[PDB]
Amino acid sequence: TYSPLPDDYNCNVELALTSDGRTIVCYHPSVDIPYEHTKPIPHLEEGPMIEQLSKMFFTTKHRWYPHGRYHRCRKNLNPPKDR
Amino acid sequence: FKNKTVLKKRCKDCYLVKRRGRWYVYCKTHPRHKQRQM
Amino acid sequence: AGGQWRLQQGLAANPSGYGPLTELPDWSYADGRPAPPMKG
Amino acid sequence: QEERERNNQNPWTFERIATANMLGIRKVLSPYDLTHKGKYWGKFYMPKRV
Amino acid sequence: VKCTKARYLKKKNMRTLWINRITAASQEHGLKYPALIGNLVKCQVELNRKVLADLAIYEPKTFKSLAALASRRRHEGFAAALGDGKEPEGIFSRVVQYH
Amino acid sequence: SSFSRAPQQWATFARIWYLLDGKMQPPGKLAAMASIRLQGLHKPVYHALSDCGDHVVIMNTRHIAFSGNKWEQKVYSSHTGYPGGFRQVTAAQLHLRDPVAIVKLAIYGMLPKNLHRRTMMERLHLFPDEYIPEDILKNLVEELPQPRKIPKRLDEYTQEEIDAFPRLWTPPEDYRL
Amino acid sequence: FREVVETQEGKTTIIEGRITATPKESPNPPNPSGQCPICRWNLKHKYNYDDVLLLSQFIRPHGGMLPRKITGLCQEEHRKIEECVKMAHRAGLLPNHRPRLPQLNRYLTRWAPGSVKPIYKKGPRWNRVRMPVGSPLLRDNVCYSRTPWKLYH
Amino acid sequence: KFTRSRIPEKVFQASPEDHEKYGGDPQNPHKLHIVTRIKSTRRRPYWEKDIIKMLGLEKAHTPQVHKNIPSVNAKLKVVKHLIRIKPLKLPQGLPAEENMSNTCLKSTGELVVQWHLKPV
Amino acid sequence: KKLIAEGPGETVLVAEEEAARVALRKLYGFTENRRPWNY
Amino acid sequence: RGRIPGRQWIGKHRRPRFVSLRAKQNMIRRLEIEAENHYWLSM
Amino acid sequence: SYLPGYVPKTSLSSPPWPEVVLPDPVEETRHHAEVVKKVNEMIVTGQYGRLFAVVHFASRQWKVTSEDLILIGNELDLACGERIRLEKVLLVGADNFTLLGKPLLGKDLVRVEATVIEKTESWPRIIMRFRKRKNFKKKRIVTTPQTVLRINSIEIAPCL
Ligand SMILES: [Mg+2]
Ligand SMILES: [Mg+2]
Ligand SMILES: [Zn+2]
Ligand SMILES: [Zn+2]
Repeated sequence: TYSPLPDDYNCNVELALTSDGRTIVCYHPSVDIPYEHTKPIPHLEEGPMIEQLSKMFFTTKHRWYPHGRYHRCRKNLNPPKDR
Repeated sequence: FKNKTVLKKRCKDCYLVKRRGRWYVYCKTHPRHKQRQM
Repeated sequence: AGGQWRLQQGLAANPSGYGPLTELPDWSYADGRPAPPMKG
Repeated sequence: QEERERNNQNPWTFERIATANMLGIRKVLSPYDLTHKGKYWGKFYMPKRV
Repeated sequence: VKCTKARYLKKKNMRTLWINRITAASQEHGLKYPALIGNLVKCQVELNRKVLADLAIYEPKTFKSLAALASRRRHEGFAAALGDGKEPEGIFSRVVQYH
Repeated sequence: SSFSRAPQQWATFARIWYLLDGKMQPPGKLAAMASIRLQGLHKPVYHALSDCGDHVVIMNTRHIAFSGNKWEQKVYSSHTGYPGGFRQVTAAQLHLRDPVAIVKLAIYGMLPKNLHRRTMMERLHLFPDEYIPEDILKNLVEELPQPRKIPKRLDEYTQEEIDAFPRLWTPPEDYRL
Repeated sequence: FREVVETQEGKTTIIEGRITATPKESPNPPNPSGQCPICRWNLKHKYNYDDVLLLSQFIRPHGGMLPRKITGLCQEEHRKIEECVKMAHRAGLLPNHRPRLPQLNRYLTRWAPGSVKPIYKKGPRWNRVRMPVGSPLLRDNVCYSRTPWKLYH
Repeated sequence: KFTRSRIPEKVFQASPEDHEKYGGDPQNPHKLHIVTRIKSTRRRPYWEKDIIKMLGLEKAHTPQVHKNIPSVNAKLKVVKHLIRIKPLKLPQGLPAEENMSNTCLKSTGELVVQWHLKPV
Repeated sequence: KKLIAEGPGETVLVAEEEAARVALRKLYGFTENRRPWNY
Repeated sequence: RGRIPGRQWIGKHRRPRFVSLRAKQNMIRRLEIEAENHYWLSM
Repeated sequence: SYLPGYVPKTSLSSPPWPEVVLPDPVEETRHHAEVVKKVNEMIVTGQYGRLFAVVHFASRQWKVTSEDLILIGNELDLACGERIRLEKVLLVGADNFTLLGKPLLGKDLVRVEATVIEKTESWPRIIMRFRKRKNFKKKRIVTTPQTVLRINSIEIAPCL
């Protein structure tokens, strides 16, 4: 009955060794979210605009100001995509 | 009144106590015997 | 980490020193032939 | 003093480390320190020291 | 010149960064990093901080097994702290002898 | 996984809203756990370049307590800029004027001194009382536990615990008390 | 114990003392051959201010601490628990014991708040004015964690 | 002033307490000292750094063998505080000519003649 | 009262259609954790 | 406030450095193995 | 009635962490073997999907899977297009289980095959060693050899 961690949020975990004791194996099927643990489904100018979207996105006003042409040209237009 | 690091009871009426963060010495019969800790 | 524990059993404090972690061959041919020894 | 140095639980004293020099401590030390072992530092005297 | 010695900074920065990652995933499961790797090397698994961190990224179910494996070794070690010998050794604390 | 590219990337680097009750907790320990959650160190995918920080909400910042006489000993000093503008205020006086203050400048030291500091600071939220607007109260995720246990008072200790606890000594009857 | 009352009659007054219920300890001392209670129950290094169950037994209803001669405690222990009750008194754990009549939370405070002065300037690391916590008396308590108690922050 | 420190020979006389601790029996004493360097050669006198070079321990964490005889003892005595010393002991007899290549060292100072590289 | 798929999303609609996509992959057996092509 | 006269590590007055249990634990390990050494190069 | 070492309930009476007890070893041995054999027949029946693997090679670890590229900062003396079987693996894991070693897995358990595809000279890494106000400066450009491997496929054996 003893368990090392609560097996109720991520996966039902159990460890196991071969009888010789040279390799360790694990069995961790993911938990099933019960139905009880769910819910039913159902202009302006620079000053006012930069602060209201900052209050909307929860960030500062600095990054929203426009940068110079020096940085706009240095931005890469064909960046490499992974996968 | 006078401050002094080490304290000494001059007479028997002198009594030393701890009050508001420092050692004081009071004497009702000889008020000049009062001595603060420094 | 664990260097004091490894030398307690007699193993190398650094596992890269000696033991099966390094002394075994690190690659072999797909047909099962033995690869030549490494320079190290 | 003589019973404290006899009954001290610390197995390490100035006598052992200085005479044997297990870390090259004779550089920082003096030759007079070999007889002025731990208690002394110039003119001072540390009776608490052992 | 700054490019040369920045490699050792790249090593130290990325190394310490992996410590923060594994320290983070351990705290999510209820452990700390110093006790974690101590159980790993005690249980004879030589997984460096790259894969140990990267394993927590993509399979937290696996890292949970590593944490569960690590936490069990702690209780085995504390059981050994009570009685060093004169007892059956821990099942996972058992070691492999090479020769 | 079997998740699409953009939705999976969105859920990974998404933000979450923590909640904390400051009743009988020290400002340091709640600041220690908060600061690491503000950069996103708790995320295994942490990287300082990627602003993967998460929001934090504190409650009952008025009902905080220090360990020691730091209500009196500790001093919070600042300088306006003018001559004589250097002033000092005890933690008690600073608490009477602003109960939100003690934590916000306490976390301010914990997190690093970068330009991401002020972004993470405003992301954090504070309230002296346990009354919250429905907007910021609805967008919650999880309430992490408190660092220290709160000791129980004599009126709180039930009788069966006192009976289980054994009396230790015999008082002589000849005593006024 | 005994309760004394001074009664009010017209042109007269009476003073009288009556005996009350005398509590006692359990009939099974775990550790005999103990002169003090901490030795009789093995609470020499395993107590604090928070476990107020025994602290309430060594105080008066107004909040006054009992004497050593009648309680029968050691000198080192008598000064220890009188400190611990003072930690509990300032922490507010015993609100029913407000002494006699006609703002902020607080805990782990050695000295009194009113007498203690602020530190307008803290020195460098080698002369830092670190604040106190607890006391040097309860340092002898067993520490379950490996690191020791940090009495001065 | 600082000079070469002569050590009393009485210090290097094992008592019965030391014998039971390290398990080194006085009779049948070992022959060879496994030597390894830990402390840096720098910030040491000229006589301390060249001796360890004369011993051939400029490299740290490099086990190197010396004799257990009074002549070489004087050498690594004056620079004893720069190195570790561990005795040589083996169950499998001296290394035979056929097993010259398949040798292997251990952290316990052992030198196994045979090394087949897999567990029991 | 038994689950098949779970899907994140920006809104409830995006999460709903994403969860519908998640089920379609495993129903047809095109999960990202499926057997790669042998050779 | 809190300055010191001249250089931090020399002279009549310098910064008073103090010890930590880490450095204590480090150096006792170096001389106790040297006591293990002292036993072995004897006999 | 009370043990001599017994103490009443306080904060420091017992440690802060909760007391625990490990299971008995005999049923654990039957639990160790039972959970292994159901995983053994699981892989024989083929319930698993992908299988990733960790590898010790060239003095450093990598997390790898099938159909994935990998680079090494040296030459192995292998002709392009040749296959190789890697010996060392720290662990391999599927969607619902993991196979960890002590430290590595057995030879017969796994068969990790990888093909060599490509070999570059590394891009020119420049180094400059400089010291101030003493006219000490120098240049050097290195092009270290690199080789690109790819793990074609990984499989596991029923032996366990
Ligand atoms: Mg490093
Ligand atoms: Mg200066
Ligand atoms: Zn007077
Ligand atoms: Zn006692």
